[PDB]
Amino acid sequence: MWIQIVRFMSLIIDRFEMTKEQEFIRNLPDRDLYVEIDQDKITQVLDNIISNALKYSPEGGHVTFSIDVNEEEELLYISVKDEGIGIPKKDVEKVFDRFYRVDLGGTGLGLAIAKEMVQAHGGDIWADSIEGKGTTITFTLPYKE
Ligand SMILES: Nc1ncnc2c1ncn2[C@@H]1O[C@H](COP(=O)(O)OP(=O)(O)OP(=O)(O)O)[C@@H](O)[C@H]1O
Ligand SMILES: [Mg+2]
Ligand SMILES: [Mg+2]
Repeated sequence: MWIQIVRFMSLIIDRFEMTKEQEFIRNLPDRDLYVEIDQDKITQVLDNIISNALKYSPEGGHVTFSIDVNEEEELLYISVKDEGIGIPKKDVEKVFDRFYRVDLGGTGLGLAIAKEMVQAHGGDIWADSIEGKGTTITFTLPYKE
């Protein structure tokens, strides 16, 4: 089954934008884009990435969501950017590994789950980060329309 990913994400962000206190910025197209992934799996992917962005963010920092369309590859690129503590250069591609944490204390599965779910549905995921400036997590999903 297919879901309209723009609507879907807006509602996810809305439930985060409306609870407690933190800013949320959007680069989301007025386009009818569909992905074939169960609601609950894509929810876990996004919840896990958003949870990290907020957990590791300071001040009234911005979390920015983007969806960009690669028509040639038939892929959407979905990204979550924060202005948080960032990730050490040597660790940036360890962060998706099961139980891996940058520093007894914590689980370290959020991003492993996100990777497994994205990959199972034909996408890929990566982290771009500068220690002390912030992190972008980006994943792809096949789409139609
Ligand atoms: N947005 C981010 N900014 C800075 N560091 C991050 C960010 N996202 C993840 N990390 C680092 O990557 C590690 C792995 O993240 P992941 O979500 O898998 O585990 P966790 O948040 O530590 O635990 P869990 O999500 O299972 O409760 C984190 O422990 C943290 O060091
Ligand atoms: Mg986490
Ligand atoms: Mg693959």
